[PDB]
Amino acid sequence: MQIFVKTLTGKTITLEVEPSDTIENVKAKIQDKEGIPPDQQRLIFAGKQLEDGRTLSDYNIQKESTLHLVLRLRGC
Amino acid sequence: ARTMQTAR
Amino acid sequence: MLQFDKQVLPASGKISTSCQISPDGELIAICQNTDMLVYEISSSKMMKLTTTHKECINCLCWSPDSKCIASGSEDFTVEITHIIYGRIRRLMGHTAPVISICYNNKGNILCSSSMDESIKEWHVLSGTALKTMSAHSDAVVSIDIPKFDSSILSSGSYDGLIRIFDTESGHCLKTLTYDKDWIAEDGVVPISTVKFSRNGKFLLVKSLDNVVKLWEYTRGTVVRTFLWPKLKYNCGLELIYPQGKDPLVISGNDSGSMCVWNVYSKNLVQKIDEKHRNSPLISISASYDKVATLSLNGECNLFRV
Amino acid sequence: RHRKVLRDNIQGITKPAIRRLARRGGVKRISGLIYEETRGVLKVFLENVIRDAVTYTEHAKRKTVTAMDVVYALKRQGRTLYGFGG
Amino acid sequence: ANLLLQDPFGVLKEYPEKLTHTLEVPVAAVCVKFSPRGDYLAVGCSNGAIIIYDMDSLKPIAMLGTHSGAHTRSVQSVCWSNDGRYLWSSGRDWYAKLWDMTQPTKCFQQYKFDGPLWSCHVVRWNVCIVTVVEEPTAYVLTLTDRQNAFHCFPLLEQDQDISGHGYTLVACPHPTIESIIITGTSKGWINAFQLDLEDKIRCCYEEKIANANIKQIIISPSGTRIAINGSDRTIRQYQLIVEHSVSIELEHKYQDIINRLQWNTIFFSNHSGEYLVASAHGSSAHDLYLWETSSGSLVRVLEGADEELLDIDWNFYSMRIASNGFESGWVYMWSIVIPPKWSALAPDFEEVEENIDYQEKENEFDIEEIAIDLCTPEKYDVRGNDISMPSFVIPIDYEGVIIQQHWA
Amino acid sequence: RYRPGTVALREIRRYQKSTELLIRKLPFQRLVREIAQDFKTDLRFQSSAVMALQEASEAYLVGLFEDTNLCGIHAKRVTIMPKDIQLARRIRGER
Amino acid sequence: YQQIEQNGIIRDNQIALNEKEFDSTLASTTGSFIAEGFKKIPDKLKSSSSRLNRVFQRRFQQDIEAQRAAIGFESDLLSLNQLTKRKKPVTFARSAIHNWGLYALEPIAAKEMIIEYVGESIRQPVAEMREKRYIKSGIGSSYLFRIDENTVIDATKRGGIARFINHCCEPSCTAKIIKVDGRKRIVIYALRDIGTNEELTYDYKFEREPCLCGAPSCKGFL
Amino acid sequence: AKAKTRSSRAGLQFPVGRVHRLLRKGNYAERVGAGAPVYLAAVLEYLTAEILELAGNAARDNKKTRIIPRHLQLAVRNDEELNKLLGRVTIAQGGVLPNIQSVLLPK
Amino acid sequence: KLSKLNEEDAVIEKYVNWIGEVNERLSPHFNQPTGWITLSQNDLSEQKDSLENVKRRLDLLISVRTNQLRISF
Ligand SMILES: C[S@@+](CC[C@H](N)C(=O)[O-])C[C@H]1O[C@@H](n2cnc3c(N)ncnc32)[C@H](O)[C@@H]1O
Ligand SMILES: [Zn+2]
Repeated sequence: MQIFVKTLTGKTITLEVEPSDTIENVKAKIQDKEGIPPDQQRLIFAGKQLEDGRTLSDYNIQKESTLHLVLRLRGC
Repeated sequence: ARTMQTAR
Repeated sequence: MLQFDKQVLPASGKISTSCQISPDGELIAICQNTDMLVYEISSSKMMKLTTTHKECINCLCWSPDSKCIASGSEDFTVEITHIIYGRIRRLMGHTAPVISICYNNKGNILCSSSMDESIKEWHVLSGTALKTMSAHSDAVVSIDIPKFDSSILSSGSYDGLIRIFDTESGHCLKTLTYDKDWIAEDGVVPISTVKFSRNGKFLLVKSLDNVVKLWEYTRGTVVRTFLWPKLKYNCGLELIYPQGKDPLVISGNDSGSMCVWNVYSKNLVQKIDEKHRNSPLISISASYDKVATLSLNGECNLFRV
Repeated sequence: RHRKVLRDNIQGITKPAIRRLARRGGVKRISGLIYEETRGVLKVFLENVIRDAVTYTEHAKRKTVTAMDVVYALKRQGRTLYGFGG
Repeated sequence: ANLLLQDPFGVLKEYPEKLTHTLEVPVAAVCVKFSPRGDYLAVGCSNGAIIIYDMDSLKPIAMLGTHSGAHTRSVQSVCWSNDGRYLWSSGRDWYAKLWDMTQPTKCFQQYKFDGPLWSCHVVRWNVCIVTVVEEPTAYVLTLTDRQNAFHCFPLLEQDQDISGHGYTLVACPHPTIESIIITGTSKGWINAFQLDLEDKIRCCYEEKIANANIKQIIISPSGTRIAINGSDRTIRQYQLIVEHSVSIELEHKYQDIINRLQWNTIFFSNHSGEYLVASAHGSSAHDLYLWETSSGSLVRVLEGADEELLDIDWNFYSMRIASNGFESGWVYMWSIVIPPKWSALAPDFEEVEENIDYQEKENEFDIEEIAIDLCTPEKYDVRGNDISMPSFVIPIDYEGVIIQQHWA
Repeated sequence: RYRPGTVALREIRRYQKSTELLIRKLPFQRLVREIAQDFKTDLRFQSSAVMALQEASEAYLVGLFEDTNLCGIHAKRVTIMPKDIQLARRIRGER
Repeated sequence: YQQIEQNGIIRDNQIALNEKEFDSTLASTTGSFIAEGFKKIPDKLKSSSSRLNRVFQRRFQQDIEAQRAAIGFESDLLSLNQLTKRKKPVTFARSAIHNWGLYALEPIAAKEMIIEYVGESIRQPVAEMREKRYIKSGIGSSYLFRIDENTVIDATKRGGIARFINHCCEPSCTAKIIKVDGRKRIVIYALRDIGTNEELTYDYKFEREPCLCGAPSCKGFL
Repeated sequence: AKAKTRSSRAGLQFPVGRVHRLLRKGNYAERVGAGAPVYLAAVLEYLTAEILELAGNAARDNKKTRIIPRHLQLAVRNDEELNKLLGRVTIAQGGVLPNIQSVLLPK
Repeated sequence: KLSKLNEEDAVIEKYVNWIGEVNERLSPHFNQPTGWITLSQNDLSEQKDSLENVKRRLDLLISVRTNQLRISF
């Protein structure tokens, strides 16, 4: 099923995931689409920061939701 | 008509 | 599930506007014109009190530790008075009348409405003006704070709007419906009374067409509606708290008929009509187990699970 | 020990003093509104010279604004000063 | 804390960057310490006051020290109880006043010491570790069941001399163990004494890091990283491991390379200490620093104030940085500043920042019984905090409010 | 009683012929410490480095008044005014 | 009554002392709010630096560009606009000239860009459905702009705050059409020094066939 | 950021190879600190970034893509504290700031 | 019995004896050794007793407001 991982400054992506996918599985898909490493990613849903080991079903993520991604660029 | 515009 | 316990007050007399039970659940303040009837529920004792106010006091707010009562009326007076030690403070700020106010859950910032489309904020100890909140287009009737944290301020008003504000910096934060503009429909039914819940995650509204709805504002949409089997009263609303699992919403009709809605359904189970059947109802409140009623004639009615 | 933040010593550049200063500049009649304008001018001159006087000391890690550091502050703005050395 | 649930998103950034507030406190102030929740800000003052502000309108709710137990001399430190109800405050009057906000101006109990005091740190609300001047042990002040006897157990094993290791000047209790308290000598050794809360105290760690006069020791709130502030111009963050048997190793060092200056105070972030915030010492140090504790580099600099800053507090519930003025006495405050949104005006508004290419659909030319609960308060907020353990609200002095209209 | 304006010319020649300092010392040395408060706190002033600031501020104001009085004269009058001072500073580059 | 007399001796003289509560213009306030009439009335009784920013957004390309190296793909790291590193403080509130206006919270000087107009990109046909549909439901606020005569920009549902600018035929702002990187953008410059919390104005140029501005030297209609 | 080409390690654009050469074959002092050219290249890049930003801004506000010296005078002289750094200097081919003193306008 | 007042006047009375004697008896405790940091208590307990001697200035109008209360009805 389809999600948005719409990032803080204003633009959206379109991913294909399963609700049984891990967040790190979704964080892998962002990295395949952006090169941004999964350790610098925080995925936010209903204001709640989702953990790498948990699934999409755990957080009541439904079809065509908007997820929030907040990268932390290293350094300097 | 009611559409805002510049220079006309 | 719920029934009548006792009626202790006689009906007629002066204009009865507000009834509020303090959160300790034993001290009730009946608000009439410039006099406060205090009623201790223990041996049904009585107590009379009088303020320094001049006009019809439309508002009432209890202290969270039951040690103060403040009130605002249409003559722009915003008075803060002790329950036993009398008048202690006064604020005097608004450019239009005030209808309702509420204390913080810390008791330090009483919120305060004006009717000229502006909510204003006061720190009680400093007695000055903090933040102005002027985002509305009407006489703003009811501004409520949730019982548990003091994070947010919901503003329902006579223009038919349900607009949530900030209390830290004071910007509007969420809207749940449309205005005179932006639909143009006759679906701009004014809102009479907005009440938060016990935990504060769900809102309750009562529009001027006697239809009560319960909003899940975090998602933006509604999950409950309550109708009776057009209003011209700013009648009171509450949601009773029985020790059973289902806590019932209560509102009053144009007449003195008060039905109680099963909130886990969308229908009723019960109706209270054996009291207030002469006089029309303007306010209600509750406590852990001791709910009062009111109308233009002040008949307070205890009930219990 | 004691703690004072100064207030209004710019009124020490006195109305007769701005007159004597004007005399050496060769003027006959000083309008009364000069005496709050020169004070404005002088307070701007003193800032830019002290801010460079301090920046030199603070680099050299001192707490005394010595006479050569004042001179280097003047020498930098193209006011060179000749009686204090170097 | 429900503002941030819909503020909306875009507030988790783990520092504040704009200074928004300034407590114009005329009587200059050394130490500042927020409440355990974001409510109040205690302001340790120079002339013996301890002003207590309500963080919501930047104006005080009381100034304790009227009835009993005023700190006569300057106050160096203030901590709070775990709930936010009591307040230990160590000053230079040789007293360590434990306050109770319930009876606000009246001290609960005090104790006369051997000299002036450097700090205090509260482990349980009664017990408190207090640093006596130039004593090789810290006298833990355990407020016993009887209010007259505080057994000042020496925080030192019976024969392990630390002459040559130094003199105890700081002690910060471990958060996630709560029985080990790490204490810092004056010649670089760091003793780690595990209280049994009997009085046996195992020396779980005694080691010199560098031959410096230790100024301050802080722990991350997850006890993982520990940073030390030497008298050399260096900050030494370690990696702390304890089950008891405890062990550290040098993760990174922090130094002012250009200005080569001293560090006044240091502080750690909420969760695991991903950020260090330090205040430099010399002239032209006008700004707190930030450090990515893993990469080791200077990530950001919080350019707010105008002159040196002494104490740093970081209440993560408000995400604020209180930072007292070294010179003016004024108390600068940073705050994550949210901007408003006009998408709050209507329930169908939307704020885009690009000229979006809306693609045409067809019909542009064509003409509830779910689970409802009201009983549970929310357990967490967007920062993962321990909300719904109801904080001790201030009792507004309702014995003296009635005169408080008339002449203070 | 002299004619108004002739004590002036008897006072111009007197100051231009001598070289002592025209601002009082102590009301100046206090002004320098007031202004040095902003850029650093509790500075000491090696006490010939205030003489180095009178002699460079007095000799700046006097060179400004020589450039002010040329502007007042140029506007066909003999009385300097603050709309002259602000011109002389604007032409030199200073403001 | 003697009890009421000793309350009366306090309550008669001190009501000429305590009641100094006269601040208003004193309109018709004799009616009570106990019957709770609506009284729809249109009665209005209310009132009627850039360094750090440019270095702030300079830090965002000091961060984002380090790890964009292979990919690449837009994903919101596509400079996260241009024409934003100059935007201004400007807010929205209850306007003196309409419901909602835009206010310069900084003393912006003579010829200085405030804000680009943001919203949807729709063509002239789909504009005309939207221009009638909103009025068919009665929105009654024309949020469309013109970039080149066969496309408009819509600001009803999406957009930036730049819609909130009102009209005044005595202008203070105008909107030139500046292109960045090969599409047009609608950026809104200034004509005069705009004060702090001053209202922002504009000509709309509705060519060719009611001005609530209340300013004298302006055509009453639009 | 990288490990070669010493400007890469500081994450700059201005070279620290060229600057560190030019601080020793310029005879400013005897021994140039190894930190010094980095800090000097950081200040130089910042000014070249700030003056190219206000130049480019005034190039789109005159509808032109590239930057000609007339934009550089408008970037400097309209600024409050870049004009002061460049007070005595003169930019070739670079016009004037448009102003007309008030009494010259009619009335 | 005047049950609405007496809780106030007893702690007015506590200022006279109990707050008094906990503040009085610190000063004769000096008289056994003799009679700065060694016993700097002299000046501060005149600022402490400044708040005590102005306490009787303030504790008047908390008992005089009640005289304004019982005449109010
Ligand atoms: C380009 S939009 C501006 C948005 C408007 N400021 C608002 O609050 O929604 C066009 C709107 O401007 C308002 N308007 C146009 N001319 C006006 C005027 N002269 N005085 C007051 N309002 C005007 C009309 O209400 C119309 O809906
Ligand atoms: Zn007009």
